Amino acid sequence: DMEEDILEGMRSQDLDDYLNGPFTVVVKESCDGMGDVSEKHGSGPAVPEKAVRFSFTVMRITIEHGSQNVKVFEEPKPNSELCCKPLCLMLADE
Amino acid sequence: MSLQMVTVGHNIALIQPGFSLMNFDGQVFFFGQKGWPKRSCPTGVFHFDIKQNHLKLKPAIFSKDSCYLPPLRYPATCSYKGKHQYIIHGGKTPNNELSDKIYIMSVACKNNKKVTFRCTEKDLVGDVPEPRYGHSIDVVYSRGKSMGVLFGGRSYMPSTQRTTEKWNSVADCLPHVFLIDFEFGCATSYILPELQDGLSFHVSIARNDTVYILGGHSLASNIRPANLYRIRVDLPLGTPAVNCTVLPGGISVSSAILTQTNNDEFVIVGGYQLENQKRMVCSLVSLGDNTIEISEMETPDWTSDIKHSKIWFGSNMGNGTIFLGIPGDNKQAMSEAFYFYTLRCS
Ligand SMILES: [Ca+2]
Repeated sequence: DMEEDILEGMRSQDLDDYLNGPFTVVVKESCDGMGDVSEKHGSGPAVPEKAVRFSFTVMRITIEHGSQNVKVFEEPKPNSELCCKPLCLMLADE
Repeated sequence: MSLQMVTVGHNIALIQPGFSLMNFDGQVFFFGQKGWPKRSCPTGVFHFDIKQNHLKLKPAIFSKDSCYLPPLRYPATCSYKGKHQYIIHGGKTPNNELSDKIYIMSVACKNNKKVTFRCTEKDLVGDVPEPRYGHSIDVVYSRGKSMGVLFGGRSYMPSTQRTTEKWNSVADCLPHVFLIDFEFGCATSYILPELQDGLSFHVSIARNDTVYILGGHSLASNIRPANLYRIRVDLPLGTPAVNCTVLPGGISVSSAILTQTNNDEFVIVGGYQLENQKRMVCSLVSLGDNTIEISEMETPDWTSDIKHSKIWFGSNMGNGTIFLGIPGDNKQAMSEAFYFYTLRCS
């Protein structure tokens, strides 16, 4: 999905588009048990139900050009609403 | 057969489907709580003291040289009543991983309703059985010696055919019979040609030279073999020997609770008949010298809830007293997570 962005990153870093170095990716892991994700379908406020969403975020991508690691990609807004890729989600108390 | 509702203290949530009730001199001890051991009770064990339909789960310390064992959920619990002590084998660690250690529960010190347990970690050699749950172990005697007969229960796939898309699937262990020497913790597996299909959650009654295996669930085909087995053991001067015999009149049940109502006379209460029919009828098993005899008894009156709920569990307290559990109406006026009952049997 971020192929185009990291290609542009290699361009900007004065590298080869056709370079296949061992790109080391650095991923962030985040699990947070949001609560009270229910809604009243009919009459009765009875049941509160919780949820858990385990997710990750590609935080940086770095190729080892020659003998140095150049930052082909870094997330602009790391802890942002819309780069935390969801991975698993469940209806269960944390 | 006298059902009676019970009320629980504040730490009610600790009781979960799969709990154990060990017993020491009429003093019952809860084991296998929900979640890892808290700091209000560092060990997991509890005085399971019931008085006036009210039980007080009270913390209970261990010894100074014991081993703190995790709260298991479907162990194998056999009363090696020979220095009374219990044997725990296998189960489900709160991380949903199975265990293989053996634990030995004795009582190292007691003073005026204050017991100090002693849990020692016995490890096996030879043909160690597979880390599994739902199985059943029983101590059986022969020619002045004793041994432990462990009959298989289900388990996780091995570390080869265990894919992550089905990481939690389970397979019944192969129907072997494991003889376990406690004096040295030595295992020996025997393949009885009369035992064919895997079996878990069964009922195992030991009478001083044999093991009566009865009921249970067989996941390999999702059925409940109504048969039963009599494993006769004998201990020669050298290698032990075992034989089996099928018999008629076997119950068709899984997850049925056992207790020794009278000397050489057991009762058995409801497990599950079909995946929609919880078992209601109670059956008294008259043991004897050589002949078992299952029969039906006075169909204890179940309350409305117990006839409504679809899953239900418990265990024996030891003196013909079966402690039960009921989930409780989910869509209700904040019904509790579990209600509890007790059934005496005299
Ligand atoms: Ca949180």
